[PDB]
Amino acid sequence: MDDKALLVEVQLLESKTYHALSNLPKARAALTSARTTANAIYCPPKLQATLDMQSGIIHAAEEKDWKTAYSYFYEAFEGYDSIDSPKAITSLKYMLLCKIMLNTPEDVQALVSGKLALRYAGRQTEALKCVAQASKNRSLADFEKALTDYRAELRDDP
Amino acid sequence: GSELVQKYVGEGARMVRELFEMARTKKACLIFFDEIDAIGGARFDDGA
Amino acid sequence: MADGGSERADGRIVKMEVDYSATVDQRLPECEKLAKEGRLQEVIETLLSLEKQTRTASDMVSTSRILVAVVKMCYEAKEWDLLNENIMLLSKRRSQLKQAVAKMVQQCCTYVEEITDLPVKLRLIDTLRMVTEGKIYVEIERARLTKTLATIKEQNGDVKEAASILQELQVETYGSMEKKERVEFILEQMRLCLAVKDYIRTQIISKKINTKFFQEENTEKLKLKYYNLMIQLDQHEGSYLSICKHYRAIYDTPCIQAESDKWQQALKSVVLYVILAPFDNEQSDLVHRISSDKKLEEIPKYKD
Amino acid sequence: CGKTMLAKAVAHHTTAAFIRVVGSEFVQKYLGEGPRMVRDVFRLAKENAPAIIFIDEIDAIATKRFDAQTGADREVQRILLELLNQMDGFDQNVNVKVIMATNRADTLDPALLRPGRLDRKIEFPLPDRRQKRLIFSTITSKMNLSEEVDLEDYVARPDKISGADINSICQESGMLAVRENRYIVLAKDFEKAYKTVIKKDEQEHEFYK
Amino acid sequence: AEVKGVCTEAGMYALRERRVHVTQEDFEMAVAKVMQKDSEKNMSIKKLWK
Amino acid sequence: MAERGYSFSLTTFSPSGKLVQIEYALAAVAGGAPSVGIKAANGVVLATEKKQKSILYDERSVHKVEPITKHIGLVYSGMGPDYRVLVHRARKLAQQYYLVYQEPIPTAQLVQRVASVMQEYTQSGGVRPFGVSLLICGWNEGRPYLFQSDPSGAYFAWKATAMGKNYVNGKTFLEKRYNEDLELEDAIHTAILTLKESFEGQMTEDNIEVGICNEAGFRRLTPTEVRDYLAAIA
Amino acid sequence: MSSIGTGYDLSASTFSPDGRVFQVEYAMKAVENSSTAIGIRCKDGVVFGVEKLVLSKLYEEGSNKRLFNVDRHVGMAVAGLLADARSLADIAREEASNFRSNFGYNIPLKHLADRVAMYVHAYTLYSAVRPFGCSFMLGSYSVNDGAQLYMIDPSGVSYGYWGCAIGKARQAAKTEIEKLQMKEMTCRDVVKEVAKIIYIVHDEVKDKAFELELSWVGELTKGRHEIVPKDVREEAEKYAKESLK
Amino acid sequence: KPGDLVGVNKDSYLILETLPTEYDSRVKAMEVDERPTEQYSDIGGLDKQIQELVEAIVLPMNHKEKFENLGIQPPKGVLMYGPPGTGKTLLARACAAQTKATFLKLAGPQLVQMFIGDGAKLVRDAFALAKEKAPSIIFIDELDAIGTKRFDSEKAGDREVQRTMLELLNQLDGFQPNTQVKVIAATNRVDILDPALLRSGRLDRKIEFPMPNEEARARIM
Amino acid sequence: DKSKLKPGTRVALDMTTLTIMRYLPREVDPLVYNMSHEDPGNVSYSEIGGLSEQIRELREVIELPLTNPELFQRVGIIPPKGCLLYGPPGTGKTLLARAVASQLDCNFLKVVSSSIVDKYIGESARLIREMFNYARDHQPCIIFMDEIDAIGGRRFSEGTSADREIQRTLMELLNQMDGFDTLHRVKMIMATNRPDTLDPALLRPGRLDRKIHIDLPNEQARLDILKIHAGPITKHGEIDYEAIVKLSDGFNGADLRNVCTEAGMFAIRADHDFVVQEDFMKAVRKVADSKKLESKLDYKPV
Amino acid sequence: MSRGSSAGFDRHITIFSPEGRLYQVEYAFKAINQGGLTSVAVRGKDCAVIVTQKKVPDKLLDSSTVTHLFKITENIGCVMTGMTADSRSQVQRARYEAANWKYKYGYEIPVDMLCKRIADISQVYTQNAEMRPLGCCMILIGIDEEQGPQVYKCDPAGYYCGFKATAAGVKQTESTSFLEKKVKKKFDWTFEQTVETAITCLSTVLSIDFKPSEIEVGVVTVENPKFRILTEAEIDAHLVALAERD
Repeated sequence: MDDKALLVEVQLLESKTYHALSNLPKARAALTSARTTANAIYCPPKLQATLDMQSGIIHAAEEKDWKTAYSYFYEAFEGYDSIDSPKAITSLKYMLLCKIMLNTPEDVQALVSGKLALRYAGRQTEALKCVAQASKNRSLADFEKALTDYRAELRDDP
Repeated sequence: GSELVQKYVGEGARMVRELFEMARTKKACLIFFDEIDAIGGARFDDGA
Repeated sequence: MADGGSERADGRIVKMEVDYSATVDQRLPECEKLAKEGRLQEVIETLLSLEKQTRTASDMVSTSRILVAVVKMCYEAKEWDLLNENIMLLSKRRSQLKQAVAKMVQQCCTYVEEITDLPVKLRLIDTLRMVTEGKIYVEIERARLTKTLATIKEQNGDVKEAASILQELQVETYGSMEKKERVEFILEQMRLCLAVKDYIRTQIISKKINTKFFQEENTEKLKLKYYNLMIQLDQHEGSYLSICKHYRAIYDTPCIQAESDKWQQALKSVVLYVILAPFDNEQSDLVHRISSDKKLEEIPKYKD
Repeated sequence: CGKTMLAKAVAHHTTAAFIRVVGSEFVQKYLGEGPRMVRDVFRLAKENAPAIIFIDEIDAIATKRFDAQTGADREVQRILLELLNQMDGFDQNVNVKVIMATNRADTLDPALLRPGRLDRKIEFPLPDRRQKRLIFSTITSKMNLSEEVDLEDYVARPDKISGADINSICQESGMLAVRENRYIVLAKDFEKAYKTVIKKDEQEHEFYK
Repeated sequence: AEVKGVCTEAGMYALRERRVHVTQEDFEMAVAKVMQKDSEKNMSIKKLWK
Repeated sequence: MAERGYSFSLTTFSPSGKLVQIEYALAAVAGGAPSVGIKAANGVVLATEKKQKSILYDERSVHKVEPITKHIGLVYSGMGPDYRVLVHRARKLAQQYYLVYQEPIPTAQLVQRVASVMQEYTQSGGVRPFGVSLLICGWNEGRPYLFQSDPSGAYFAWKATAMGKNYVNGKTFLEKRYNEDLELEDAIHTAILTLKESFEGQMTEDNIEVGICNEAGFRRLTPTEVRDYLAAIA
Repeated sequence: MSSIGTGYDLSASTFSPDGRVFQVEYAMKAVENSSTAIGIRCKDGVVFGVEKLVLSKLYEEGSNKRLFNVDRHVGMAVAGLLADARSLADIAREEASNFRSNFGYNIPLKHLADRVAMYVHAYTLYSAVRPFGCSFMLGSYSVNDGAQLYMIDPSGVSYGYWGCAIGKARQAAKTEIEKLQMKEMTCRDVVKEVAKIIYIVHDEVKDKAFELELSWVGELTKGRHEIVPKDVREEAEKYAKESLK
Repeated sequence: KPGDLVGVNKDSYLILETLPTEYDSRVKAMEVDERPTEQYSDIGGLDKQIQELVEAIVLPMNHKEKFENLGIQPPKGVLMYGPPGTGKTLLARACAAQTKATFLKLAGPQLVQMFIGDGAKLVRDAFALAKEKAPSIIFIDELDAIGTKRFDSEKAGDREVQRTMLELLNQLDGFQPNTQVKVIAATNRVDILDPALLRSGRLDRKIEFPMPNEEARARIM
Repeated sequence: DKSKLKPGTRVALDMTTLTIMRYLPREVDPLVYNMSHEDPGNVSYSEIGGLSEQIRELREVIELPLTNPELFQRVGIIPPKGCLLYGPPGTGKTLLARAVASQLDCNFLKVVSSSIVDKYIGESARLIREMFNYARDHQPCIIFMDEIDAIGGRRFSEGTSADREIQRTLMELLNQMDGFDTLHRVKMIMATNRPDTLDPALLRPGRLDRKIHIDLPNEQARLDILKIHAGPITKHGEIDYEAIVKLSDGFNGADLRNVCTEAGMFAIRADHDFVVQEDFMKAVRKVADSKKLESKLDYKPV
Repeated sequence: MSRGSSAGFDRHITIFSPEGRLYQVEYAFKAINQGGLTSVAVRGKDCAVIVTQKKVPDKLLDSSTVTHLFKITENIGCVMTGMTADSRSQVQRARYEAANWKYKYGYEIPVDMLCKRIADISQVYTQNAEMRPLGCCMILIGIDEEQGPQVYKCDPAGYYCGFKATAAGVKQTESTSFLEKKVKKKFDWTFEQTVETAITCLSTVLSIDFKPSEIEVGVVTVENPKFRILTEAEIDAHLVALAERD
């Protein structure tokens, strides 16, 4: 009979682990329970950002609705930036990622730029940016290169 | 009034009209209308 | 009027504003003679005084005194500014309709244009704000008021400001806009657009309107100029489709069709460009009709 | 909040028959026809199954209060009784139950309709920060939004507005831009549209101002 | 009806998961979802009381 | 006849067995401003949305966290008239109490006496109940108190509760975040967040008033003092 | 409908969606059933002119009670339901009686009108007693603020007038008063003036056959409210007859 | 052409023949109740109401030429409501007599003979006939039924007469039809008339007759 | 063709073998044809001053997505699914709607919904379906569905059986136009005049998006209506228009038309061509009697 | 329909409607729109200023004798806004309450206390089964000799809220919005400034602009130990200044 905001957070982190293996079903079931207690804010900024970021990974790659993924990511960054350091970094790259798959350059470039983006923007903004240009241009070779050079950071978050 | 309730809609008025004509024909008479709380009675403008 | 300045309301709106204005107009011929020489204080005061009497639409009445008066003021660059000042003060505070304030200001600006070139340009800005709220009568006069910018500004570097304003009015269309006036605005717009060299302006506006208005006989003098201007922007961009229509239009013109050297060239323009564009519907009808047409045969140079 | 919209989106996806009726269609057409019509609609869906039965309105049908001293009420009180039944007969088979739309949760009965006769009884969040973020993001996708204030700023400022009010603010903001002949609409435009639909001034209450 | 509803609701969650059978995790979630919704609809003395 | 006459009256009983009237009164408070009250157990905080927006409110002699006596304050929701009489009677009763014992009244005895009065209107017919739900704070005997008195004329003991706009959601956050025994400063931070759920249109430069009750006593706080807490957690 | 004649007047404890209860609007209609009472204010007194509807010529003075003596400087000319006319006379008068005892001086009209107006509205609030439904005027000459004329309608609104008329021909009469002068001139010139307005307004779809009654309250009668003398009345009337024709 | 009866072949359905237009004798009999005249000499009471009515119907029918010249609308008609018994039929008859406009005493569904099918036609035709032959005054009695303020209709002959009235009122606004076609109506209430009638003043001056005033009583005697 | 059958169109079929002899072009009910042609007004369809504010707010809804869908898509906004107008009886809900619609030059069918009154649905359905064909055929088009209230809708806790029987005719039209589609080319604007019967179905968006109050004419607005209405009538000029606004405090716009008609009728009894200050005053008095009875002064917010 | 519901007792005798607010109270606000008196009150540091239509429909009325500015204390003043029938009854009631208090406290009343106290009296009218709430708003002006000029407004039912700037009337929402801009960009106050700002905002909302014998402006200045009515002499001077001001 119990749900709580803190209980949802365990389930948000479990979804993230499932996304990295490439399995949406067990994650989707878990997403539901988590968003429902979230609707009415009752949480510090850190929980809000986690709920936003997970909802986004499932919607972006897996379900494939880019408009839905991105929107949650924008909230997640702003929430993340305050308390966190490593988390915030991820969420900004993820913002670029939705739009790269959609294959519009316009959105990617705008997102790279100032919202609060500059501080967390590291070497990986350039990896994400170089891959977008490579998809757009239709060059496979440009892509292989970005992966090799940037790799440690790319690999660390599963 | 209840004894003639031959209807095809609006037919009922033609009966009222006939009963009146017959009374009029007999001078030095009284006509008494029984059971005219319906067909020649109260309207229903609130009806459904 | 009621519940705002009741009682002798019948008098305040009707009686006072109409009389006061009539009375200064009677006083005017003295003023006009003084006005050239100086007497700055004399023009501003007479106008404001009228407005002082409460009602809605004080401006409109106040419009009589200005009709003769603005002409004389414009020769001195000092006086015209004062004149418009009066009109803004009452309006801003009380909020005087959409319509009442917009009519007076325009008329002061209309007169300035003829007299000399430079005072209008500065005053145009002032008057353009006031007219903006409307949707009906105001909107039409507003468009006509914009027309002034188009001729003057092209000569300067101000051509960019002129283009911007004119395009906005024209882009969003109401059934309030008249078709006759509409043609004259867009024609002028092309020359501004050409001067700036903004390929997008000619393309975007054209979709909003119809190319057909120009195709008419009434429009025939404007028609040629409108197309000439339009061909170049699209031609530099390298979009073959757009230019092909314009060439066909020049050809459709009778002055061009009658003369032999001129008809060959116009028609030539459509065939070479259309074939250059990648294989299409537009390519097919055009190329086949030109060869099958009897005119094509008469000249062997073109025929090959 | 486009509760019914969800019912439309799934109905379309199936590629099957959809029988959609109102409350008014259940009640008579020749006086006393109305209860008979209640039996008809459900059975008709079974003949052409898979199918969906949808009821837009039960605003006077699922209400406990009825008379018979009012002649009109008699057909209506029958439609409610038949609807309780349909749920019983449907069970322990492959027939899906009645899918319905209502304004509130106090029109329906609390002890004649209750969960596990309708699997899911779904409330749509009245506060929902994220839902609104999604409404603004449709505008972002189609053409980029310029910022004077963040997007997060847009959702943070309301925090209990109904679904009708979100629709209103988005709609009006795009209308202002159109007149101006913008093709990129401002951040600030969103703020003003919103301010206008805080009913009875920006100070809402109108007695604690 | 509420007990019938808990069992059924449990089965629906398990499909989402990619399962063919319920677990504990689903069964307990079902109980919660049916009962709170009932208690929300039925009560109306609870607004800031009990 | 129908249910209409019977159920509404408080000149005779509801046929339901519980009065449909007190339930009506709670709806009134829902239409009111949002109010949170939390006993930390280091002090009590009462916070409410106060409409300034340009500073359109005198905050020099009229407030929304208002002192009854030295160490008691009230914050309210719902009908404004009903409350004003309720304040003036409440202070009167308090003063009778301070006069006699020589101690300002504690929240726990006061609510019970106050409840007797509100019950009379819920008994009397032609007379409607008071349509204010009160959050009473106090520090007396070395212990902080928070009580809720509803429009029926009953008093209930709470450590933290919510009134006003979306009370259902307030009570759910309070149970979730709140812990027995906390610091009065952390407590204001969650109270401003409790308001923020169903604020409406969000806080300007200051569009809240908070008052604190502690060891030294109940004091409503100035717009500047109030603003410092809001930066920490909005 | 701006009023319902059954529903929202079942009790006098009602309001209506526009903001004003229908019972009060009906109470303006009650005044329409009767003839007109005009009263024009000078700076040396007030002069009333009321037309009194007659059915018999066995009527003598103190019949219909169109003129009441509220005080020894306050006069009242009334219009509307005569039944209602007696209670409004009591309400003004009792307020006057307490005032005279305690304060010990002539009443300023500025205070009386608001004070009475509170009482007229107070019946409307209550459902212990129904709204009033006659309309009256107070006209006074005092050294307290001079000659002053107020009109209080059954709603309980009090307003200043130099010229007020209440009746079924109040709208038509008020305009007529504004065209004439009476504002600065004596009661002796004015009496003639109050009579003529009544004859000119006098319609046969708003009024019936009448005998004229006019009244003083000014410097000539030495403060006090008296009815004009028969001789004087007949000269004021003689002009009133001539002026119509 | 419309309103013409036709022959249809029984064996195979084609329109074979034509038959005379149907009229109704019952309508003709109802007409002209102007004699004896009522005047204002055995009908009366409520002095103000009678004056407004003379202004709304009677004078614009005689004084018709002037309205056209001035450019200003005449009154479209007069509506009478309130408890009856003041002589709502006599009043209508008296005004119509002054003017020498043809007087139809008619009520919407009253010429329905036998079946509903055949009867629909008969009642519709009557409604139109009365409007025509301008100038005229059509007197409608017991319009509670035609009014259909309510959410239910009769769906017999009443519907037809009901629709033609609304179309007619939509058409009437002008200067020219307003004078020519006059309408006077008597009904018991004012809240069971067409929903349009109540919206705005679609007939100029609408009169309620109050409970008998002192002047009213004296005059009826 | 097999396109000579589509739902709702007329067909002739042989009696004895039930095969299609021919196409039969659909009947056009004469009632719909009357609604299209006739304008119930006698007032300007350009503007009426001070009502102007309201006319602009309506225009934003209709003209801007309909005329140029182009601008709306680049902005990133959707077309509205309608606008609802209200105000007490005869506030000119139709007149404000006529003026925007005419200017843009769109087809109008102005419908009073007492012509769709019924015992039960049948005959009214054809009229409804035909109004939908008319609107699509003459697209862009606006159905002024005037008096949505005349039709049933609000079923309260309990209404009559009758309300529901008629209510179906509105429900079907509303749906057809919006929220099963994204289009605003075919649109309906609804006018209400009686607050008492107003549908919860409409209220809920996607059969709507805006609620626009069409107010009782303003302090200045009555003055301007009086001047345009006076103008056709012979006069010498009056100053009276200021006196008439006071007395006419709370009279709707339609009632101001009654006062001009009655004033001309008074000049005409006198046998003077000139209308004078007095004849309009007499008129205000007469209209006032009809005002209380006919129209509400009571406030309706939705 | 309209606010509340007819069902049950709530207009026969005063017992709450479903809304939890009395049927009569919600209706009570509507009563201001009946009145047609649109007021804005602005607060200075040298005076408290109230500007209202005096509602004189004709000069047949005497402009002086007609009033809506009342002297309810020894220098506290108020203005009445809304249904006039309600307004005189509230004035006279306020006056009793005022005199009693002045004696007890022994000195002139704070503006805040006076508004609070009338607000308590109006609840009484609401609660009692014979009676019904007042439909009017009293806007009190006065200078508290500690804090400075204060402008209070009481609502029909007897709601009380603090105000440093207020508006009431038909067009209540519009008048408060014009004044809200002026409060934000607060000018330094003097007798003339405060008065100019009050009139100007009321004249934008109405869009007519006042006559110098049709408004009544009421001030409590530091120079007067009395409540003073500006009259036609003073108002005319501010009115010609408005046109010219901006």
